[PDB]
This record gives sequence, structure tokens and C-alpha cells, in this order.
Amino acid sequence: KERGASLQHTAPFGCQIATNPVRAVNCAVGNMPISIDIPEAAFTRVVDA
Amino acid sequence: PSLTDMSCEVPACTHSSDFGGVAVIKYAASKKGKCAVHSMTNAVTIREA
Repeated sequence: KERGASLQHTAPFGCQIATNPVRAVNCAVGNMPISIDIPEAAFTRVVDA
Repeated sequence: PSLTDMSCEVPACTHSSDFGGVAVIKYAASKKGKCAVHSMTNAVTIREA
């Protein structure tokens, strides 16, 4: 009767809190390093472009 | 044939030891015929003759 507000309504950074399993979704905090290994087939030489 | 009003541009150059450089030469040929491309310096070698 006196729970108050849950996390999905009070979490910072706009996080969405879910259960089963407990998840925090779409927290706009920090940044992400991304490393991509691209095969040679995807590149086009300057003389063909 | 005699060629005049000719220029050269190198889209890419890589000293990779397997002909890593490619050059494009714009030419105004006097007439249709066969000529022989040669490099005037020792430092660079041309694949085609």
C-alpha cells in the first residue's frame, strides 16, 4: 500500500527497468567503442570509383 | 604516333613491392597506334611496356 514509485519511473538517464529477467534498457550514459573488421571485398579502389 | 598536351595524376601510391601505385595519364594522340611507356628514373618501375 506504500510502495512509492518504482525504478522505471525514477531511474536516472531515462533507463527503462524490466523484470523476468531484471533488465535496464536504453540508458543514455557513457559511450561505446566499436571495432569493425571489414573484408577487402567491400572496398573499391579510387581509380574504379 | 606523337602525343602532346598530356598530364598525369596518381590516385593511389603504396610502396608495397607488388605494383602498389597506379597512375592515369591524359593524352592527345596524333593518330591510332602503339607506343612504349618507360620510366626515366630508376626509383619507380612500370608494369606495362
